[PDB]
Amino acid sequence: DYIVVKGAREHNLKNIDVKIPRDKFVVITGLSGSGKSSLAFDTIYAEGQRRYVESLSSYARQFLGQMEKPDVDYIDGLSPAIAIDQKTTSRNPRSTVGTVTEIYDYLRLLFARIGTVTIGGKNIYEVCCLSIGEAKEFFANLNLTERQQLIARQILKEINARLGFLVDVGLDYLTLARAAGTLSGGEAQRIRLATQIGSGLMGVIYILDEPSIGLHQRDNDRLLRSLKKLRDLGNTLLVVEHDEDTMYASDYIIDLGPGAGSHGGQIVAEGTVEEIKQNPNSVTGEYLSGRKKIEVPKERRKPNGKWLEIIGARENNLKNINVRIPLGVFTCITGVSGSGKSSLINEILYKRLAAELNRASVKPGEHDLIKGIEYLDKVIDIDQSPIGRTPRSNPATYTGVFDFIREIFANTTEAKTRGYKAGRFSFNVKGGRCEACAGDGINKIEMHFLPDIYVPCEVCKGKRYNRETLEVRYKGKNIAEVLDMTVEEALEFFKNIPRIHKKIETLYDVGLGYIKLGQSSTTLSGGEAQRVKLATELSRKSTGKTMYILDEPTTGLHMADVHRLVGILHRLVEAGNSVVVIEHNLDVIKTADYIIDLGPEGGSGGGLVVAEGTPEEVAKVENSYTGQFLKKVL
Amino acid sequence: DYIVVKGAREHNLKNIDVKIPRDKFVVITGLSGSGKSSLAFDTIYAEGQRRYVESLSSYARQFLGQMEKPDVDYIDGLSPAIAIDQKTTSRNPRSTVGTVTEIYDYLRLLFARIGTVTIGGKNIYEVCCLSIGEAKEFFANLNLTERQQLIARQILKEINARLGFLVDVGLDYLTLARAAGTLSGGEAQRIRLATQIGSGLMGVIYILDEPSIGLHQRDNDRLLRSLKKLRDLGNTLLVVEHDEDTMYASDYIIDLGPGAGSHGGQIVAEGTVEEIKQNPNSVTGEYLSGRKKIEVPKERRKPNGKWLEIIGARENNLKNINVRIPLGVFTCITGVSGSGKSSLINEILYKRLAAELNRASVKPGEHDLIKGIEYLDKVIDIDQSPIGRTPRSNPATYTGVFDFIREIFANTTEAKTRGYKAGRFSFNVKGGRCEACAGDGINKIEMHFLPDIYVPCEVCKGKRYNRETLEVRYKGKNIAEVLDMTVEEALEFFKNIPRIHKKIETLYDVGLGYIKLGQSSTTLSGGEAQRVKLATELSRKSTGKTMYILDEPTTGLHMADVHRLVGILHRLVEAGNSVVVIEHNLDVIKTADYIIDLGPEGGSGGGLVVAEGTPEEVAKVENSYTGQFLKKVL
DNA sequence: TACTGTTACGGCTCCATCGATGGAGCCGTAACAGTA
DNA sequence: TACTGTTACGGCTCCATCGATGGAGCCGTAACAGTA
Ligand SMILES: Nc1ncnc2c1ncn2[C@@H]1O[C@H](COP(=O)(O)OP(=O)(O)NP(=O)(O)O)[C@@H](O)[C@H]1O
Ligand SMILES: Nc1ncnc2c1ncn2[C@@H]1O[C@H](COP(=O)(O)OP(=O)(O)NP(=O)(O)O)[C@@H](O)[C@H]1O
Ligand SMILES: Nc1ncnc2c1ncn2[C@@H]1O[C@H](COP(=O)(O)OP(=O)(O)NP(=O)(O)O)[C@@H](O)[C@H]1O
Ligand SMILES: Nc1ncnc2c1ncn2[C@@H]1O[C@H](COP(=O)(O)OP(=O)(O)NP(=O)(O)O)[C@@H](O)[C@H]1O
Ligand SMILES: [Zn+2]
Ligand SMILES: [Zn+2]
Repeated sequence: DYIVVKGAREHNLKNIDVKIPRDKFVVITGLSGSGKSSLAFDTIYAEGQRRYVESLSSYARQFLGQMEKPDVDYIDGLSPAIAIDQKTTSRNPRSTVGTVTEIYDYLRLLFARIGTVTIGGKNIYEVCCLSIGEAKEFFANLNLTERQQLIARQILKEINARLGFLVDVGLDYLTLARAAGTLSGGEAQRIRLATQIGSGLMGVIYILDEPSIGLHQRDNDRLLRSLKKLRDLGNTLLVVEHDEDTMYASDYIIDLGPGAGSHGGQIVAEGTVEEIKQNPNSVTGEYLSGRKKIEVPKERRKPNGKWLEIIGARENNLKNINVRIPLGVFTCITGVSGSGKSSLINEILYKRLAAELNRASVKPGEHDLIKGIEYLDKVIDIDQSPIGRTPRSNPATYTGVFDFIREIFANTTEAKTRGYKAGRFSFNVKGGRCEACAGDGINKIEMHFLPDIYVPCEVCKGKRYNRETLEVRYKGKNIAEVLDMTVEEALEFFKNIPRIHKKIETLYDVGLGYIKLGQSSTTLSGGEAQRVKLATELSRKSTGKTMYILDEPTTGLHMADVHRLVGILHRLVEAGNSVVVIEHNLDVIKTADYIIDLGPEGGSGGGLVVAEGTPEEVAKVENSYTGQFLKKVL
Repeated sequence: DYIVVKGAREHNLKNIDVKIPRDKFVVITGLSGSGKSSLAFDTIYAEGQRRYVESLSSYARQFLGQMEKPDVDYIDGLSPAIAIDQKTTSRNPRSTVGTVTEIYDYLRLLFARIGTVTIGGKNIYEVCCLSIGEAKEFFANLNLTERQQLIARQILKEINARLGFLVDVGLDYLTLARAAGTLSGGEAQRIRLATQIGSGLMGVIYILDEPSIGLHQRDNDRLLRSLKKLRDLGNTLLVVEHDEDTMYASDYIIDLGPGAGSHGGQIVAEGTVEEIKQNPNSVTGEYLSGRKKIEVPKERRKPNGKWLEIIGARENNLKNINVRIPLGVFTCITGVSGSGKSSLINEILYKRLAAELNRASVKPGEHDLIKGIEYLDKVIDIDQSPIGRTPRSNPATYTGVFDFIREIFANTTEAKTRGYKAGRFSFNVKGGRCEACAGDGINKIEMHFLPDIYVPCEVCKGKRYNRETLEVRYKGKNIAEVLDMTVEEALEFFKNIPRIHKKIETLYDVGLGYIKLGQSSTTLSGGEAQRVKLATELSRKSTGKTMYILDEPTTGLHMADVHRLVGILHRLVEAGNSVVVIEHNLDVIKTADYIIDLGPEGGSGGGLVVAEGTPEEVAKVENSYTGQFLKKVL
């Protein structure tokens, strides 16, 4: 009936007790860095996997891999659990849709056990090179004999369920032979969801960590309907989401908070959506109830006569459209997943602007020409791919600050007298780091089947530096203490140095005032990593006439975080710059002064400019789903 | 709280609903063939394993191996389960004790992670070639540094728990370098128990199928104390046992019945031991309450002046003892497990009697000479090893009956006119079997990861024979119907043929009147297989002066079955023969007219004749545990 | 003279046991070029 | 002349992905020898 958890202190959870109902729709909400992922995936899923693995033999444990033991005391009512990780997975080019979704293995088994080899007048190759919808239709009309049906009932059932889920989510325009490495974000997310939650089971806990990455509102609604259908089978659903639709379509909501990092990790509000709204201490309830919201501008800026014309854009699935992008205003490029907006913007506009301004060597997409490039001076872009996590990377090194800090540290009098350079003051370069731990600071000993044990180094005491490097101090603080201070302390510490102060203020402006400069990248959260990347790309100097291109910056960001980002972008636009954002979040779109809509479908059915104009104008077009969704908001 | 199971119809269960309490000691009792193993290991363990496996990936499922789906509807309250199979496992000579118990892997990990390689002034080899007790003492006195203790805490804990369990069960005389293929039955059983139930867990269901194979009463009591200690950790224990001690030391007993085979598969009585005793419908309660029991003879037969003297027996661990075996009476060779009774009897007495009577070519053990061999004519022996299970074997072929049946079938007029032989009338010989199914009758299609599906053959319709072979009938019945009749029908069908009637009556005398002549060996139960082997060895002709040697014939036999066997043996002895039985069951021992006791311990501490004489005389020796246990019974 | 032990010999079935490689991202370093 | 774009290049880290063999037992068949 319940999955009651008591005494949870993993990561930053402050010894909280949470009771999760079974066989229901439960949503974990909170700010970026609250501790939702550490609460679900790092505690409940870890405990379930460890308990199910300890009962197996040593050989099976070695061949599977046990995860770390959660720092939780009481966990009861658990069950076999299937979890989908928040982090995106990169697929090698050899992988295909059928191989990833495992439909290819079922097809091979069916053809080996039933092939006389053709099944229903079709060999393996012609059904492998087939669209999902027509493959489902062909498999639902099979007329094999009774003996074959008895032999291969389970294979047929699994294939039918998987193809039904893939059709339900809205992915019937793809082919089983399509490479997985050439798909959009939303399509790849749907494929990943279909891989695990495709063939549903009974009495199994399902854990989903933000399953709506790069999905439109229509795709999100379809996925929600599929999830409700799956839950009706008698399963438990635990979803960590920042979306309003998922919060509204749920039976129970557990809200963490009240902040992020060291200031969060507790439970603030619990109950249904209304109880969340009526609780003052809940930030999510405050945003849902409308007490705090992203302000829609009554007056929208008009273009100043300067336009960016894209003529003959036919890259990927684009059907030779002409799109005009106004300059000097905030423009949002919206559309259903797979409609062809990223393949337009990031593959033509940015790849041409960089080539013509930053002297890059990137070949753009298939297009005729772009008019109006002379009106800009530089282009700054944020890709849709996530950041790479390494233990040798921290936000200080990520946002180009470590170079300046090492330079100033090497510029001190003691460093000059000792004949040192900036290389010594880094833990990734031989000479200044503690060679016993190779600059790691902590040591991770890995066993064969038992969980790993982390033992800190005793030579450096976790400071990653030897005595010689730590003997030189700048303004009374060494480099270890410089790396150990939060972003607010660095801002208060580098006031008189504009070069470092600019980047530190950029980091602080996105809401990372609690993040230590030396916190490991692997330990960073998804939202914190996204904000770190945003600060990295937004800390660069702007000339007043520049293009800002953002590809889904809402990934892993709460309502407060996207409100902060919207304010930053609006100030940047008011400074004189022009911003183009590929967005799926309605809050960001409703504040845009111009919208370019693509559709009306995804895949081969899209690539046409359905709507173009201000949000009020777009809301009057019933053909586009974006207009239908914007009509309710306005 | 409960593991409630409803709608169970696997094998021969007749749609019964059973509620099993959690965190308790539960014993499943019943006759041989009732359905206890099919109720626990084939249903509850199968469901638990399948549910825990379905949540893993396809690769993990392929690398692990999913078992068959039980034919059960409702199962709730399950948990990760560890089960020990009833069937004994044969180990290759390369295996050792440490390798089997996995202590060798933990030792290697500890020496690789802590070795400077010597730990505590000892290398790997000197601790590998060490006794269990002294190894435990050495590991409990380790004085490694704090950092090493923090690094290797889990390895030390696991090693200490495993060695503690091995010492508790009573294996302190063994060495980690001892080959697993040269151990006794009880020692191998205890090693198998230590492999899985050694390092206990929390909240895990433990399923044990007859864990007291070849164990004395003292060893059984020690194992029971260990099991109670394990259950006190907060686990559930489900043991399928025929022992009285296990039934008495339990919290709940679920009794199946009321018979065996098609006549059983239901639930007769439930509750504690007293409630079982007070239920008339329960056979186990009737035997426990003393209403039905194995009768102890008031007068015991005395030796007739003919004795079998073994002089200088020093095989294995025997310390050069001289043992006198009376002839013409029932003799039981008893002692603690590992004391050296099998290595005496089956390695000297039988191996010399066969060589001197049946003209065998087996080299006996290390002994000086045996006097009195001229007093016997032949020797019949039953080994302690279990039978081999193959789908090409059935009880009719096992107990030498199929040869006679094929001979008489080939002797018919139609077979003579058609020019056939006895080879055609067998499903393991080309020519008479259905070549489509190769005589298997049923077809088992095996997948990669999905459970196998059994589809019967359509050419032969499961009769394993073609039309030509089935066209010839003897006494109105073909060979398929001859194989399809039970043992009672065969007894009523072969009344006028003494050769077949003798073997059929021998099969029926052990309680196998419901077993079809063509039932597969792999589908046979452990007790049914043991009784089949007993009938095979007891169906041979006796000359009136012959030696019968039995090595633990109680394996898998209920109280009623051992009562039937005791009656058979007593009638055989009264016929003029002499029977020597190596026994651990007190019911068989209390009826013996002479007992030879070995001990007083196992391994290197045993091999001495502690007691020798009638049970009343043996009960007066306090040095022997057998006497102490016999004192209470008498 | 036939029944009952042994042996060999061919064919069938069951059961125990023993992570590396390629692709991608990031950090530090160097060099080259455009612009205020 | 210094600040800010680009490129390359070496070293480090993370993540996705693709059952066979030997030993033992059993069945059918043949041959050989001892005994009632
Ligand atoms: N290399 C490629 N070759 C062929 N088709 C491709 C390729 N890359 C992407 N596509 C297809 O082009 C269509 C548009 O994808 P793309 O424009 O990259 O993403 P998008 O529409 O912005 N979706 P999303 O990022 O989720 O909002 C989809 O149907 C993709 O499957
Ligand atoms: N090893 C660690 N020790 C202490 N704090 C940590 C550690 N790893 C992560 N954190 C912090 O713990 C907080 C919660 O982490 P996590 O649970 O991953 O975030 P989250 O709330 O799910 N955010 P998001 O995924 O963006 O919605 C973040 O502020 C992390 O920086
Ligand atoms: N090949 C062998 N070499 C050395 N020791 C052996 C060998 N086989 C058995 N032993 C040991 O001899 C002792 C007696 O074993 P054995 O007499 O065969 O069994 P047992 O006493 O009848 N036990 P059980 O069958 O369980 O009642 C035990 O300590 C065995 O480990
Ligand atoms: N496939 C089958 N179909 C029908 N009956 C079967 C099948 N397999 C086994 N049986 C019979 O089902 C009965 C119960 O089997 P099983 O559960 O293995 O016995 P058990 O009661 O545990 N006996 P034992 O292990 O000796 O104590 C026996 O009479 C078997 O012969
Ligand atoms: Zn160090
Ligand atoms: Zn057939």
